Amino acid sequence: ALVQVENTAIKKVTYCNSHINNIKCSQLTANLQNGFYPVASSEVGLVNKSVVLL
Amino acid sequence: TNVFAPTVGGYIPDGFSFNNWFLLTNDSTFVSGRFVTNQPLLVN
Amino acid sequence: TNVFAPTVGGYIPDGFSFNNWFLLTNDSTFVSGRFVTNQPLLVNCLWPVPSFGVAAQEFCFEGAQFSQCNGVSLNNTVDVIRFNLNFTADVQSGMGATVFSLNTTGGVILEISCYNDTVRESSFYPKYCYVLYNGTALKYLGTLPPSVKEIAISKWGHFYINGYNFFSTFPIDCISFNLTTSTSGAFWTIAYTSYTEALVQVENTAIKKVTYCNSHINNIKCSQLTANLQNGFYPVASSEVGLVNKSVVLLPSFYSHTSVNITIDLGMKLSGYGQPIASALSNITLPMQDNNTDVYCIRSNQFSVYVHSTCKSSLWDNVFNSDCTDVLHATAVIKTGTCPFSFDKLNNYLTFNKFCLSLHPVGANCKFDVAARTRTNEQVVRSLYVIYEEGDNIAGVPSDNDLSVLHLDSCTDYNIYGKTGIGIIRQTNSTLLSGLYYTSLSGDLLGFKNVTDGVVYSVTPCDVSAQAAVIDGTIVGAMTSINSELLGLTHWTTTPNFYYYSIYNYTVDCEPIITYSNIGVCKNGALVFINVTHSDGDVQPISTGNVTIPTNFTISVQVEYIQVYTTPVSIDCSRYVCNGNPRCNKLLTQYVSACQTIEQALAMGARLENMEVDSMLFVSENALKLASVEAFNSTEHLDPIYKEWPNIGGSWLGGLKDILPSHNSKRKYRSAIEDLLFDKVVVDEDYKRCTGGYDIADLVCAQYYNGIMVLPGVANDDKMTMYTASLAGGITLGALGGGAVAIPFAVAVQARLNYVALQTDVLNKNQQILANAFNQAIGNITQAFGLATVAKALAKVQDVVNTQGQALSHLTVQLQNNFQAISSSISDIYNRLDPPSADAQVDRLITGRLTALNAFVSQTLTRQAEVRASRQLAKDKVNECVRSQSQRFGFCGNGTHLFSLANAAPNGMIFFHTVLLPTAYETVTAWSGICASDGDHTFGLVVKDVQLTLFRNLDDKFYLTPRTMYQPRVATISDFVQIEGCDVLFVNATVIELPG
Ligand SMILES: *[C@@H]1O[C@H](CO)[C@@H](O[C@@H]2O[C@H](CO)[C@@H](O[C@@H]3O[C@H](CO[C@H]4O[C@H](CO)[C@@H](O)[C@H](O)[C@@H]4O)[C@@H](O)[C@H](O[C@H]4O[C@H](CO)[C@@H](O)[C@H](O)[C@@H]4O)[C@@H]3O)[C@H](O)[C@H]2NC(C)=O)[C@H](O)[C@H]1NC(C)=O
Ligand SMILES: *[C@@H]1O[C@H](CO)[C@@H](O[C@@H]2O[C@H](CO)[C@@H](O[C@@H]3O[C@H](CO)[C@@H](O)[C@H](O[C@H]4O[C@H](CO)[C@@H](O)[C@H](O)[C@@H]4O)[C@@H]3O)[C@H](O)[C@H]2NC(C)=O)[C@H](O)[C@H]1NC(C)=O
Ligand SMILES: *[C@@H]1O[C@H](CO)[C@@H](O[C@@H]2O[C@H](CO)[C@@H](O[C@@H]3O[C@H](CO)[C@@H](O)[C@H](O[C@H]4O[C@H](CO)[C@@H](O)[C@H](O)[C@@H]4O)[C@@H]3O)[C@H](O)[C@H]2NC(C)=O)[C@H](O)[C@H]1NC(C)=O
Ligand SMILES: *[C@@H]1O[C@H](CO)[C@@H](O[C@@H]2O[C@H](CO)[C@@H](O[C@@H]3O[C@H](CO)[C@@H](O)[C@H](O)[C@@H]3O)[C@H](O)[C@H]2NC(C)=O)[C@H](O)[C@H]1NC(C)=O
Ligand SMILES: *[C@@H]1O[C@H](CO)[C@@H](O[C@@H]2O[C@H](CO)[C@@H](O[C@@H]3O[C@H](CO)[C@@H](O)[C@H](O)[C@@H]3O)[C@H](O)[C@H]2NC(C)=O)[C@H](O)[C@H]1NC(C)=O
Ligand SMILES: *[C@@H]1O[C@H](CO)[C@@H](O[C@@H]2O[C@H](CO)[C@@H](O)[C@H](O)[C@H]2NC(C)=O)[C@H](O)[C@H]1NC(C)=O
Ligand SMILES: *[C@@H]1O[C@H](CO)[C@@H](O[C@@H]2O[C@H](CO)[C@@H](O)[C@H](O)[C@H]2NC(C)=O)[C@H](O)[C@H]1NC(C)=O
Ligand SMILES: *[C@@H]1O[C@H](CO)[C@@H](O[C@@H]2O[C@H](CO)[C@@H](O)[C@H](O)[C@H]2NC(C)=O)[C@H](O)[C@H]1NC(C)=O
Ligand SMILES: *[C@@H]1O[C@H](CO)[C@@H](O[C@@H]2O[C@H](CO)[C@@H](O)[C@H](O)[C@H]2NC(C)=O)[C@H](O)[C@H]1NC(C)=O
Ligand SMILES: *[C@@H]1O[C@H](CO)[C@@H](O[C@@H]2O[C@H](CO)[C@@H](O)[C@H](O)[C@H]2NC(C)=O)[C@H](O)[C@H]1NC(C)=O
Ligand SMILES: *[C@@H]1O[C@H](CO)[C@@H](O[C@@H]2O[C@H](CO)[C@@H](O)[C@H](O)[C@H]2NC(C)=O)[C@H](O)[C@H]1NC(C)=O
Ligand SMILES: *[C@@H]1O[C@H](CO)[C@@H](O[C@@H]2O[C@H](CO)[C@@H](O)[C@H](O)[C@H]2NC(C)=O)[C@H](O)[C@H]1NC(C)=O
Ligand SMILES: *[C@@H]1O[C@H](CO)[C@@H](O[C@@H]2O[C@H](CO)[C@@H](O)[C@H](O)[C@H]2NC(C)=O)[C@H](O)[C@H]1NC(C)=O
Ligand SMILES: *[C@@H]1O[C@H](CO)[C@@H](O[C@@H]2O[C@H](CO)[C@@H](O)[C@H](O)[C@H]2NC(C)=O)[C@H](O)[C@H]1NC(C)=O
Ligand SMILES: CCCCCC/C=C\CCCCCCCC(=O)O
Ligand SMILES: CCCCCC/C=C\CCCCCCCC(=O)O
Ligand SMILES: CCCCCC/C=C\CCCCCCCC(=O)O
Ligand SMILES: *[C@@H]1O[C@H](CO)[C@@H](O)[C@H](O)[C@H]1NC(C)=O
Ligand SMILES: *[C@@H]1O[C@H](CO)[C@@H](O)[C@H](O)[C@H]1NC(C)=O
Ligand SMILES: *[C@@H]1O[C@H](CO)[C@@H](O)[C@H](O)[C@H]1NC(C)=O
Ligand SMILES: *[C@@H]1O[C@H](CO)[C@@H](O)[C@H](O)[C@H]1NC(C)=O
Ligand SMILES: *[C@@H]1O[C@H](CO)[C@@H](O)[C@H](O)[C@H]1NC(C)=O
Ligand SMILES: *[C@@H]1O[C@H](CO)[C@@H](O)[C@H](O)[C@H]1NC(C)=O
Repeated sequence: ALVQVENTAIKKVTYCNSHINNIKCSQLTANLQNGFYPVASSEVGLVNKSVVLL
Repeated sequence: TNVFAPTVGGYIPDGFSFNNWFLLTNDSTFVSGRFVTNQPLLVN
Repeated sequence: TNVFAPTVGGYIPDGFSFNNWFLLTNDSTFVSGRFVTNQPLLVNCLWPVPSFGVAAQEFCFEGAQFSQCNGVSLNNTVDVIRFNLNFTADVQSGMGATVFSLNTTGGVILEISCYNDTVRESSFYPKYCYVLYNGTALKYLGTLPPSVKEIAISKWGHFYINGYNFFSTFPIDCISFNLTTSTSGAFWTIAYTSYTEALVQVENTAIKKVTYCNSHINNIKCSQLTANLQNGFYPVASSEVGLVNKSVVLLPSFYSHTSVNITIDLGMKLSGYGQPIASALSNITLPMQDNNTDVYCIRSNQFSVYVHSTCKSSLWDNVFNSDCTDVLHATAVIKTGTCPFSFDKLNNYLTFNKFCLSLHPVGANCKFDVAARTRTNEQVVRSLYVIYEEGDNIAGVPSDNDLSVLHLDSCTDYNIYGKTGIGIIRQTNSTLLSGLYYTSLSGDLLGFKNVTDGVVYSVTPCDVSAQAAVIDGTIVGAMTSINSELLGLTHWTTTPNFYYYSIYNYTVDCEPIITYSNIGVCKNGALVFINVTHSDGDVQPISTGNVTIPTNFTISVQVEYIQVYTTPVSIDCSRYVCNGNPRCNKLLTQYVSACQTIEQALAMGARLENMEVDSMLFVSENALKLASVEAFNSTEHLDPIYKEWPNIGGSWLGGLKDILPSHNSKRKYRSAIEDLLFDKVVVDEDYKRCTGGYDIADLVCAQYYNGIMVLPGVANDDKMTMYTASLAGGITLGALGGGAVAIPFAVAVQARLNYVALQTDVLNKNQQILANAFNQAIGNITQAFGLATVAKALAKVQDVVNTQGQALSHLTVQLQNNFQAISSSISDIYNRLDPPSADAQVDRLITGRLTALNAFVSQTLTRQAEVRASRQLAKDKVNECVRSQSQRFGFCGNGTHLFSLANAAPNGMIFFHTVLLPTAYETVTAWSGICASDGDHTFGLVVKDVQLTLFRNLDDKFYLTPRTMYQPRVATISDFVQIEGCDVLFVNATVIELPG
């Protein structure tokens, strides 16, 4: 999560649980200015294995 | 108030005050700023 | 003279010549330059020895016993003894062949004896010099060269002859000598000296000036690598911290202490050459734990470590049954080895979660080195392995006893929760609800919390950075953040941003010498406020009511410097990366692409700037014929219709003689200001001399040897000089298509004045005032070059030259980087390793040098782009201020531009802009128009030229004047435009009283 701290005290906790929240956590801010942001198309997991040898 | 109701997935509502909640550390304590951290904040 | 009298503290006077004094080195000798070095130049006592005199003494270094000292004699220990005499073959010794008798540690006596015949090794008796131990030749030193001028002997056994350490003996306790000479002029000196830090200037391997860093101003001089400091601000430290208490803060714990004693039994033998050899059969005993004495783990909360050593002797049979004698006596020590901590620092409040000492290598994180230290050497005999885990449960303490001691409101060395430093610890009122301690972004401790009551303490540095103001080589003030005295200053004043200490009497109207922003420092140290510049204001295009027009004009000259070109460099990438080594070239054949990219970038940059510069410069033959002081001082080229004028220069020549080229110049077409700027701010570009080998190569030849070629630039300077001369001479060229017909400079100035404003006073003209103002301004500028604009121009040229030099200096010095290799020399690597092992070493050097070249190329390209923009600005300035008069307001300097001249400067040019400065205003009643009435027909008249102001004279006649200069003229009907309506601000008039 992205946590804001003032005088060693938590003020705001943004969880990186959605795509927009992922962008917010990547930009280190919970208020995003209008614009274009680089992201990943998707996430890869649980794939098969291929082995090719001589 | 110190009592909050966890949303779906166990996330603290944005209206909380964190009066008795701190950041866990093994070193020095951040005084001010914004940090992306892995903290025990998923309230089951 | 060779005799000097030491000042207070033992410092050599500034008037010395250092005829027989050299810099001591273990390597190569600096040929020229300034260096901050720790050298034995603190003269405690100087014994002068006259001609035919005898100097006989036995000196112990821990015994400042002295015989004769011309001057005060110090009471400190002596480190080096120097004999400054011509040690030729005509110097007699009272001990016979022996010149020096050395008593070393342990009572061993060594002699330095010269003989007239060669002595074989381990035997007994042009001069051949030897080191004798017991009457036998131990070391051959060589024949005495004819040019020995100083012999320096250090207490650690090193001998320096003419500055170079040629041999080292054992550490010496006492030195007996007995010398006499007759050809040593009048006096030769024996100096007892101690090491000190100083800035030394060296020219041709000879000392010229020694500045000791013994005062605050001398500290600044040593920091700036110069003994002449320019006026300005320099960063310094507020004070120095020493002899402070210690504070330790740790988490609460039980107090149980364990003493760990390591017993080391060393075995020693005598080798065949008499050297004490420590046996590997030495034994290590740890405290007993679980029936074992080979592994010991700390099981308490606090511990201390101690070592006990015993010594035994053997007879080459490993049977230790005797007691170590004086030669074979050794003491056991423990050295760091590969561990991240030292054994002697374990009792320095180091914290662990687990700490075990073992005699077996398995499972160990690191190992210590157990060594035996003799009177001469130190030999490793065993290994003690350490298994440790980082944490805070177990702490090493100096001794058995609360460990929490805190000193407040004073400088102290603190160890708080594992963080160590020097600082002042204070108690604050703040309440931070989280954490134990706090650090800054750089990792420095800022505050910590007491775990008993929750009080937060802050930590600040003991000393802070300050700014010292230096004017005329003395400290007159200091800006600081602490209200404490510093740098010898006592009086102080308070500023909203800092404290200012000064030599001025603080419980001011003065001209500030050094200024920044709104802060100024005067010569007497007073602090003054610098406000923004004030001016009367800009003339407004108003033609209604009472308006002011500038009338009385003087001449102001403003100087501006603009850079036009850089100093281009060609680099041979292969020669820079590989110093001609064929194997390195074969390796670099795999990186050839990087070298190609570097060369292509540099060559393209140079070609583009040459193309840019080529299209900018031009000359005219007829203009160059008139461009000289001699031509302006004669009437040979004047048109016969100017017979009244004595010459071209006229009254302006007094100012033009410093700008135009003259025959009294070092180079062709060179003027006085150009010579001053090329000599007061700034060599040989012949490459044929570098390969001659007739002397030691200089910096430029060495850089060439490294593959760094500075391209020719004298031609560009000559082209710029001829360009500026032709521009200056074209002002007075009457016609273009024929010969060199000239007009007086006054006529050209009058044409420029008419361009500024149409001159209506043909008879009463005063150009003498303008010429005198111009002459005085040029004289002041010339004096200043050998006036803020002149200072700014000088600073700009100096900065350009310094940056250009440093860019190449950094690249050249990058060749001594090892880049994590055994050596920075490729030939050295290939002379010590097999090619398979040497290629890996050479690869690192190749990569590092390629990275350095890439950085240099990037910086060069950025500089070139900046200079390209500057060159565009300079071209605009030449076109719109020198070759014409620009209509742009304020472009050619502050004021009404009249004309500009140009001269060549290092890497660019300087412009003299001549402007009109008003000294008075005329007030007139201006009208925006005339409402003319002719009975029933009423119509308005407006001024056709919007840049003219219409007013009325005393005789009720309408006049027009420009607003740049007050040049009134009678208005005519052709100067007006007729319109239907009238404005309220118009002046009423009849048809009879209209102009024209
Ligand atoms: C661009 O170029 C213009 C000139 O073309 C500069 O303008 C001049 O700037 C100077 C400096 O500010 C001005 O000079 C000052 O004028 C003040 C007014 O003078 C009164 O007294 C004189 C007496 O002879 C009268 O003639 C005048 O009418 C006024 O009644 C002076 O008070 C100033 O005195 C300075 O020296 C004294 C003695 O040390 C100090 O006590 C003062 O504090 C002060 O430092 C000063 O002489 C000048 O008037 C301006 N001229 C014009 C035409 O505007 C611009 O400043 C320059 N711009 C830049 C950015 O450089
Ligand atoms: C201060 O330092 C201590 C160590 O000195 C550190 O404690 C560490 O905590 C992490 C968790 O935050 C532990 O990591 C785990 O490792 C075990 C292996 O023994 C794994 O099984 C765990 O993984 C699973 O569990 C997670 C929780 O359910 C899942 O999210 C995860 O996907 C896996 O399913 C886990 O990664 C680690 O072992 C200790 N280290 C120790 C005990 O030495 C502590 O976090 C530090 N405190 C800080 C940084 O605030
Ligand atoms: C050439 O290299 C040699 C070494 O091969 C080098 O000799 C070194 O000289 C320095 C002094 O210049 C010696 O350093 C000393 O170390 C001893 C420990 O044995 C210290 O006790 C000394 O410190 C005290 O003494 C100083 C003088 O009174 C004080 O100023 C100081 O504050 C201390 O009180 C001292 O630091 C060093 O041991 C030798 N090295 C040896 C003998 O191996 C020599 O300097 C080099 N020559 C150059 C660089 O011109
Ligand atoms: C490049 O062009 C410049 C400018 O046109 C040339 O300058 C000219 O140089 C010559 C040779 O020095 C000068 O002629 C000689 O001058 C001396 C003066 O003492 C005199 O003794 C000779 O009778 C002769 O006139 C010439 O005046 C000069 N021209 C100008 C306009 O200043 C320059 O030579 C050219 N360079 C080359 C390599 O061609
Ligand atoms: C730098 O510029 C200043 C500008 O003032 C020059 O000072 C001026 O110099 C001239 C020529 O020497 C002085 O003229 C003389 O004035 C006296 C007094 O009226 C008179 O008796 C002489 O017959 C002569 O006319 C002028 O007064 C003087 N001005 C001031 C204010 O001092 C100075 O010379 C320039 N410096 C250089 C190196 O050119
Ligand atoms: C230093 O050497 C000189 C000679 O250069 C020594 O003076 C000699 O002393 C011996 C012994 O008394 C005499 O027999 C000689 O006649 C002396 N020679 C001269 C020329 O005077 C002197 O003693 C030595 N000084 C010492 C060792 O301190
Ligand atoms: C060389 O120095 C040694 C060590 O200082 C001198 O030997 C000392 O001589 C004095 C004479 O009174 C004795 O008291 C010391 O006990 C001796 N020290 C040792 C370790 O034996 C020796 O005399 C010197 N040699 C000379 C000056 O020629
Ligand atoms: C060593 O000899 C040199 C000459 O070889 C002496 O230096 C010369 O001193 C005389 C007398 O003052 C000067 O006239 C010469 O110009 C000097 N020559 C130079 C500086 O090269 C030097 O004084 C002698 N040194 C000692 C200690 O006697
Ligand atoms: C270190 O300890 C070993 C083992 O006790 C010692 O070696 C023994 O020395 C004694 C006395 O000379 C001999 O009788 C034994 O035969 C030796 N044993 C072995 C295995 O060689 C050794 O002397 C000690 N080293 C010291 C004290 O420096
Ligand atoms: C942390 O605070 C405690 C509590 O104030 C300090 O302990 C006090 O020490 C003073 C001076 O010796 C005693 O007079 C008090 O009685 C103590 N109070 C207690 C024990 O409750 C302690 O010194 C502080 N720690 C540091 C490192 O300053
Ligand atoms: C412009 O200034 C002039 C003076 O330079 C002013 O004329 C004077 O005005 C005063 C005030 O009314 C009279 O007492 C004087 O007799 C006038 N002098 C002359 C010679 O006429 C004039 O009023 C100003 N003009 C404006 C438009 O403000
Ligand atoms: C311009 O030429 C004149 C005339 O030759 C120079 O004035 C002469 O200067 C010399 C010294 O160089 C004096 O001895 C003469 O008496 C001067 N003659 C006069 C004043 O008639 C003048 O210096 C030259 N100006 C320059 C070169 O700027
Ligand atoms: C411009 O300068 C001229 C020349 O100095 C000034 O005219 C002189 O001013 C002085 C000082 O008041 C008088 O004594 C003279 O009688 C004036 N001479 C003439 C011919 O008028 C003039 O005042 C200045 N201009 C302004 C607007 O102040
Ligand atoms: C020029 O003359 C005209 C015409 O008389 C003036 O305009 C008059 O202004 C007064 C006030 O000053 C008004 O009461 C009248 O009604 C205006 N008359 C008209 C016909 O509009 C004007 O003021 C005069 N201008 C100057 C500068 O004196
Ligand atoms: C798959 C790649 C597609 C590329 C499409 C490019 C479209 C948008 C990129 C905009 C980036 C320009 C910088 C401005 C970013 C901003 O406004 O915050
Ligand atoms: C405790 C900090 C106080 C800061 C006060 C700043 C005053 C002077 C700094 C001047 C530095 C500007 C650069 C120019 C230096 C120079 O002229 O040599
Ligand atoms: C399980 C019962 C409580 C645990 C007791 C631990 C003992 C000492 C506490 C040490 C930590 C002190 C932290 C300071 C807290 C603060 O003042 O903000
Ligand atoms: C892996 O391959 C199998 C068939 O061999 C397929 O059924 C399965 O979906 C694959 N898994 C993936 C793509 O994650
Ligand atoms: C050295 O001098 C001695 C004494 O005069 C002499 O006997 C000897 O032959 C000399 N040696 C040489 C090589 O000249
Ligand atoms: C030194 O030489 C002398 C003279 O031969 C001899 O008696 C003495 O034993 C020697 N000393 C040493 C330590 O060899
Ligand atoms: C250390 O503290 C003692 C008192 O415990 C004090 O007398 C002494 O001056 C201090 N030393 C310093 C500040 O250097
Ligand atoms: C360890 O050595 C110390 C001295 O350093 C001594 O006082 C102590 O008694 C020793 N402990 C033992 C031998 O257990
Ligand atoms: C500074 O001036 C005061 C009076 O303002 C005077 O008493 C004092 O002695 C002076 N201090 C010096 C000159 O150091």
